[PDB]
Amino acid sequence: SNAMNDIVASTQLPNTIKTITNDLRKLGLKKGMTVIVHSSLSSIGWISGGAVAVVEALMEVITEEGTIIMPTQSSDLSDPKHWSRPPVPEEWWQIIRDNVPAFEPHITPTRAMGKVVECFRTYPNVVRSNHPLGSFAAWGRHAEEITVNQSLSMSLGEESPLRKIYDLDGYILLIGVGYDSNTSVGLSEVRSGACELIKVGAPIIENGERVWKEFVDMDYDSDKFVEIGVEFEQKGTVTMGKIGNAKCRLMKQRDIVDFGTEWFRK
Amino acid sequence: SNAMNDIVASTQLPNTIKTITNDLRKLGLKKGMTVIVHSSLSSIGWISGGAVAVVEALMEVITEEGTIIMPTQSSDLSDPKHWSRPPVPEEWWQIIRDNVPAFEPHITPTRAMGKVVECFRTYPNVVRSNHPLGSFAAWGRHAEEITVNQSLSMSLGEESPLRKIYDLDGYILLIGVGYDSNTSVGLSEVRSGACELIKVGAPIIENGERVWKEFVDMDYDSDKFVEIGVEFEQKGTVTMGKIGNAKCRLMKQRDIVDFGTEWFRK
Ligand SMILES: CC(=O)SCCNC(=O)CCNC(=O)[C@H](O)C(C)(C)COP(=O)(O)OP(=O)(O)OC[C@H]1O[C@@H](n2cnc3c(N)ncnc32)[C@H](O)[C@@H]1OP(=O)(O)O
Ligand SMILES: CC(=O)SCCNC(=O)CCNC(=O)[C@H](O)C(C)(C)COP(=O)(O)OP(=O)(O)OC[C@H]1O[C@@H](n2cnc3c(N)ncnc32)[C@H](O)[C@@H]1OP(=O)(O)O
Ligand SMILES: [Cl-]
Ligand SMILES: [Cl-]
Ligand SMILES: [Cl-]
Ligand SMILES: [Cl-]
Ligand SMILES: [Mg+2]
Repeated sequence: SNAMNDIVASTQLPNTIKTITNDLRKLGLKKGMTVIVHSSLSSIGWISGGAVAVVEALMEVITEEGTIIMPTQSSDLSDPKHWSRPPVPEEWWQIIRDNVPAFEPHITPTRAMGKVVECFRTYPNVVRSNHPLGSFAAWGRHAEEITVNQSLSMSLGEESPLRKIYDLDGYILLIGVGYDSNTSVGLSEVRSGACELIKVGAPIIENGERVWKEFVDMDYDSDKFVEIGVEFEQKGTVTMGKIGNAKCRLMKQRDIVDFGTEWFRK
Repeated sequence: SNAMNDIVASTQLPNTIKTITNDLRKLGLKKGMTVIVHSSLSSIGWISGGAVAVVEALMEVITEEGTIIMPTQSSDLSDPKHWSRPPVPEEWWQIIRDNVPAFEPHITPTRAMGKVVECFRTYPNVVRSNHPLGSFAAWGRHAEEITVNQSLSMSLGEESPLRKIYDLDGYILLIGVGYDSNTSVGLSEVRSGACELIKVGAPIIENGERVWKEFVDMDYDSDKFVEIGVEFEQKGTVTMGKIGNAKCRLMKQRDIVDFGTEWFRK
């Protein structure tokens, strides 16, 4: 439950930066690590400091000489034709394309990324990549290298932060979330050459001016991510432990990405 | 049916930066005004761009020659002895005092202020006061003057951003919320001696270190404000109108504050 008395009731003693730091280290997070993090704050139990405590815990373990990455997706900038949660009437679609504010990395909020991401993306020295729908944010040693020159088309492909993490043999940390939140599997979708290309649209700043920009991407499908996860855990290497009440998973990104790639091909 | 689904169903046509701007001007908002704003995003009906659209619209009307203020309270940094929404076990109280992260204006999230406020406070050039519980954020001409040197004790009193708005002869804008959100009437409580005083605490950064700090504030009571609002409205100086579906009010802060002060003494 997300109701606060349920969250408090689910906890024996407060989670603090210190208890979270200790839990992260026991799980295997280390100084210098490159790690992309996916989370649910409520899954942990009651935390003194809320999202701030988790971000500060992560930074305390990883440090400046490591790199933290988080997806900072902004799907409400997408073309409303495809919307289902909820869908909007068809008479709104062109109004939306004409009026939805352009992606601006320092301004545009994330949607369905979680409070930990909203907190993290506003930290000083956090760098955001340039994609109106599928951006990422990063902090630490490789933050610039990982976020720079993201392509508009194939947002999760070979010219994405996912590929840069892959190149650096980075880790994926899932905090109280499952494989449907594992963005890195999108890179397996692209490399499989299986899933379908679709025409997508989003508002960007182009020539110092708002344009509704059309481009090409994959119709990424998170349901096959969960299937991959189930199989990956029966076969591949993944570490599991708890942060407060959250069941967490830590894994090498290259292991899951390569497994996913072969899975999609069959 | 999900919150969002009902929001869409109660909207005939999408709210945009342009329709919100147009509605704001229609209501009476003008270039160069000093205005403190309180809002519910969902009350407007469906907005293309959500919180961003509302902030941008306010900025387009007021301009940098005016000033926008919003409360940015972070009450989850306070001494848990006083918590009721929700309370936590007493065994936790010292742990929390020892571990809750210190307020840092560019980082600490708000509680119960709304997505509009969360968007506004991290927007570029927006400035936030120093108070660890009762801070305010501002943008524009008097942003720095309004937010500088807020006293630790009596966070809503004669040295708070509320007094500075008062001296500037500013306005209050309520967007789909009632008098119980009208923070400025806290100033009336302070001046009349209405509400009770309490020992509170919070953590700050002082001389480079996290210090848990004790101080005095008033136990501000929102319920009183609604009765006051009723009576002050009868007196005829509140402009009312809609922004999308939101019932909005625009009034002079001096006028409501002076009325509330009188209201409490008698
Ligand atoms: C394939 C892809 O690429 S998908 C893109 C990748 N996506 C992700 O990484 C998302 C991963 N996270 C998730 O999927 C999550 O399930 C989410 C974010 C959708 C929802 O998780 P939640 O825990 O409900 O939300 P979130 O993490 O934002 O936390 C806010 C909640 O924390 C709780 N909370 C508030 N304060 C505290 C505190 N001090 N301590 C503990 N919990 C708290 C509240 O319940 C709050 O819920 P509310 O806003 O309804 O009141
Ligand atoms: C006296 C004092 O000092 S009290 C302190 C002063 N307080 C304030 O000024 C805050 C005033 N506002 C309120 O009190 C409000 O009632 C709140 C903010 C407490 C509740 O209002 P809400 O409309 O529920 O929340 P909020 O304004 O944050 O908007 C977020 C909601 O908008 C809705 N929403 C999201 N996107 C959109 C969109 N594009 N268009 C329209 N609505 C949307 C969602 O349902 C979201 O709810 P969720 O986050 O639970 O999914
Ligand atoms: Cl590493
Ligand atoms: Cl690619
Ligand atoms: Cl869990
Ligand atoms: Cl601290
Ligand atoms: Mg920023």
